[PDB]
Amino acid sequence: PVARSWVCRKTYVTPRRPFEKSRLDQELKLIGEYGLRNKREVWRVKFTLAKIRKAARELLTLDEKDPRRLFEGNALLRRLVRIGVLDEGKMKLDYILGLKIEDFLERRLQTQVFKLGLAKSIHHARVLIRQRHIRVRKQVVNIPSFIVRLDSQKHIDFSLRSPYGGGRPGRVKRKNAKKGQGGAG
Amino acid sequence: ARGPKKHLKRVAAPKHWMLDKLTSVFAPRPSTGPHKLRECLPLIIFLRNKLKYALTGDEVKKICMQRFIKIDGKVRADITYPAGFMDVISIDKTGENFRLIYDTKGRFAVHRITPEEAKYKLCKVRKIFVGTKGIPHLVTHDARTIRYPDPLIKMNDTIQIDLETGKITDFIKFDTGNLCMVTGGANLGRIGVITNRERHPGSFDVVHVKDANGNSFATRLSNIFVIGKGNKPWISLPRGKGIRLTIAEERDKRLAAKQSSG
Amino acid sequence: GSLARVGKVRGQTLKVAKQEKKKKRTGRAKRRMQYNRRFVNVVPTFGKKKGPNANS
Amino acid sequence: TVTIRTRKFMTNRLLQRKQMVIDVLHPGKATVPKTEIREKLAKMYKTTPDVIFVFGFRTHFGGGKTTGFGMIYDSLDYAKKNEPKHRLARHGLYEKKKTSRKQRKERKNRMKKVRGTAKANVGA
Amino acid sequence: GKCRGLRTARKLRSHRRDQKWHDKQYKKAHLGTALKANPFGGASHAKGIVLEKVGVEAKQPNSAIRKCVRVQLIKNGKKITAFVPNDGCLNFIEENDEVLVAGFGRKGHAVGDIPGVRFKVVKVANVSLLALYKGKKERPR
RNA sequence: ACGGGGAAUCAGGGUUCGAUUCCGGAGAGGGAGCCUGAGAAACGGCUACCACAUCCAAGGAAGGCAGCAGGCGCGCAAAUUACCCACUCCCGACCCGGGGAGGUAGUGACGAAAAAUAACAAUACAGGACUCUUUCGAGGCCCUGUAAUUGGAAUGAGUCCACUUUAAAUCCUUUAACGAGGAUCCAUUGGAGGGCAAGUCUGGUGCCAGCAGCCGCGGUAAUUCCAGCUCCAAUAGCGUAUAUUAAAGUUGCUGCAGUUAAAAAGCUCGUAGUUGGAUCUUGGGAGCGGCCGU
Repeated sequence: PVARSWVCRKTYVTPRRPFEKSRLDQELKLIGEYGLRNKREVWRVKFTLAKIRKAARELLTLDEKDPRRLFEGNALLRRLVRIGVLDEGKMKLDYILGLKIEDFLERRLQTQVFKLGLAKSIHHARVLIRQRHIRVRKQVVNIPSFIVRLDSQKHIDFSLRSPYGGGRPGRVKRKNAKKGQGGAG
Repeated sequence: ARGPKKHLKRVAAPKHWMLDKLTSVFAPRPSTGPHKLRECLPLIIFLRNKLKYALTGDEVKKICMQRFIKIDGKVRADITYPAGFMDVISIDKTGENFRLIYDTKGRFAVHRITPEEAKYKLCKVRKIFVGTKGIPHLVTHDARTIRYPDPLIKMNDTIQIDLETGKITDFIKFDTGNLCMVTGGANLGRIGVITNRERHPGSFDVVHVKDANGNSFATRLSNIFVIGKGNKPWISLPRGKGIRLTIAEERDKRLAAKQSSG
Repeated sequence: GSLARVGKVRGQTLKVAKQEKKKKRTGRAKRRMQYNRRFVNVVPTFGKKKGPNANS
Repeated sequence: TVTIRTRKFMTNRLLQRKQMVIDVLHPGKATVPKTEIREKLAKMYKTTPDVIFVFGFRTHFGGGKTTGFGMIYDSLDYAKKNEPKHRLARHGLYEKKKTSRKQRKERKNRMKKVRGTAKANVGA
Repeated sequence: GKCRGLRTARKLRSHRRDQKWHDKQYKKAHLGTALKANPFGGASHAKGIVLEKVGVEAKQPNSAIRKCVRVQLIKNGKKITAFVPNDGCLNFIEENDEVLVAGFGRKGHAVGDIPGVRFKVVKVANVSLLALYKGKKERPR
């Protein structure tokens, strides 16, 4: 006996066919479009949807005005509407099924850095997060898979311990100050 | 085991203590006493998990050993004393008194009471015994043995004991229309009038209890604790008044306490 | 059996020294260039699509 | 440029303390030491630094904020009577024994061999 | 099924149970005659002592000598032909060596050319036969 | 074959696993018998016999790791003779003592989550929108791609003052000062005939050596070997062996077959088993939202 959890799950499912020419086609485009690193980065969003989507499939088959279906209905909508995917006026648990993987990758903070103009490319936007240059409500986010919320969308700006914001210069420019006056006298 | 159990595992510990998962292997096993292992709450949990006067296990020891804690009027220095239902915990130095009534969900409601209300409590009688010289006896839910009771007190009733003397003052006889705290099963912590006493020879009598909102349910006769005559209680109820709003209704009144609060 | 010429060809194949190779990009950078090679570079060419290792 | 904002305040009149969760704002510098903490609490809640036990900090990711627990006592006698002997020992006013449990365990079992007063005439 | 009646659970179950033995993959697994005959005794891998080096003739369509090793297991004392994989790997295997021996792939059926050679050599004296091939280790003598 | 809670796979059914931290049971080398006690047929209690083995001055004495460490053996197969009662709790005559229970480190690619290995410029230069020009070409408002061409921005891995952490530390976090151009601080592992994403490329071998799960390849132009280059796939992982699940509507309850592919007893009787015809309460009343629903 030990005071431990052991509770863990896989967040991705591997594709049944390892070399579908038409699957490699799409999944490699979704990497280049939203600046991902591997297929695992794609597959886990495919699985988070297929979870969300599977819950909605089950509620649609329940009786109309079931207390579970009504309560669990609004939560699954509010969960999607908060993260800014499904519309605030089209919050109906049928429209959850009519929903795709690009609707989530748009709410990935890597893309939301790039689509706010404080990066130049999506592959640069990942550098600006992984090298802790940004923050969400004065909280430095190091991780580009930070699925941004709707009210928490307009608080994404640079860090205050970074030169790209209102902060001190890094290492390369601070070795130029050693050589700038070092060679002069 | 080949003898009695002295350890309780944190996982096998009952849910309504709401002890977390990750702090330790063991839970505080209640010492034997007036209340059942599951249906009680140890002093240690009331003194650092519910009220947070202590932080660690030694801190709970270094509070109760000064005799500051006074469970129903008679001081216990036992950190694993089973402080169960209706028990009147009296912290005299901070000047706070607590009756242990159930919340409408599993847990015990941390309910503050007036020091006048901390003088008496309510006890459900469990059986009538006749003693060794025709002396009649009561036994209560909290093991209190009272003798020479009122002859109109039967063995599903409740009695109003006094902490100073340990003697009955008034009682609520089990009739229809009288209030009822449900002290067990899925309906743990409901309040409402008794509308049908349904008799089953051999098996257990089910009793239908109607809530203030007409939210009618049923419970076995074992899990009934009559707290008043008609729609008027003899005690101080916890906030919400044991009415049990549903998860659809609990969400609307949680969010309006964030919306209108900000 | 004739266990004499065991490991004949691997033994006698004329060894070519492995060429000096500029170190490859790894992670997203390998995967980024792989996106640019397939979906932005080439025009829709007349005939059937030539493979990644198309040599003739 | 350190600012201490205490939070989740509580009074144990049954342990003789004012216990709270200290939430420190120290933007653009290292985790502030316990010595700098207590001296700000000393001229915030109006107490001598003798009776303040600050401990168990957790620095937020980002690096301008720490939230730990602190407890401020009525007296130094009360500070020692109802306290873990490790949190006392940080200020040097509890000096624990120096020999390990492995030393004591063999010494317990070596004493257990001998019957009578002449237990102590065997080990050391 | 055939008998559909609402009170026909014991026949449908007992029929399915009786007729399951006529399956090959079942009766092989659920009578222990396969496991008693399996030289590994249900183990994935097994260690054994090399005692000679056999040059196995391949099947008629493919005429070539498959250089295998007769291995005797540490646990059973049962004798086994184990296919030494690769071009020249047999050269790294000498008589009286604790070689780790695995199956070939088809779960106890002879694979491709090699007749009745169900096993292959994986390691030689706690050193992988892949590492000896690549030249990332040498045979400790 | 300890049972169960559960676990894996999973359309709907299922199939398989569950020694394993929670619950219950059992046992302490094999049996057996007892003492004390509220509670034991107790084994960190005892007494016997058996197996095993210990010290012996040879008379005797002593033992029980399926506790935590560790060793040997067995093997395809599994960690330190570390620190500590501070936490969780338990026991005691007890606020004080004790706890290899437990906790904390070590070992750990069993596994699960996050997630580096660059980024953005400049120019060569190669495309595409586009005014133009038949084309060739230039403008370039939009940028689009990649070079041992150059450029200045970056932050991390690591060395590591000090705090924080904690029983004491470690690690994380925090922070100084350092710390990246072939940013040599260099990502593997399997493959490239088909199934199955990827070379009719060179050089060697000549049914040899080897490959190859399967089909096949190798007989001197080898898309299959052995290598070089290029390329593909997954990626801090990837291959292999074996058990198992889906695939398997190839166990068929859902849902398979039985003329000829495997398969209807030679035939009839017959008891369990399974399965069994139709038939017995409907017609109105009386209010309800706009002949109609309640």
